[PDB]
Amino acid sequence: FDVVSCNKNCTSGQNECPEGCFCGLLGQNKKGHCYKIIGN
Repeated sequence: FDVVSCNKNCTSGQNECPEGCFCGLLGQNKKGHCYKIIGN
């Protein structure tokens, strides 16, 4: 497991990322940044 950013800003109630990426948003308080999981 390595984690990298996917260079996209996400918002609470929307969670916009490009497909294959997801956002580790902090309990859906306000906003976060999208990540990609790569590994085994």
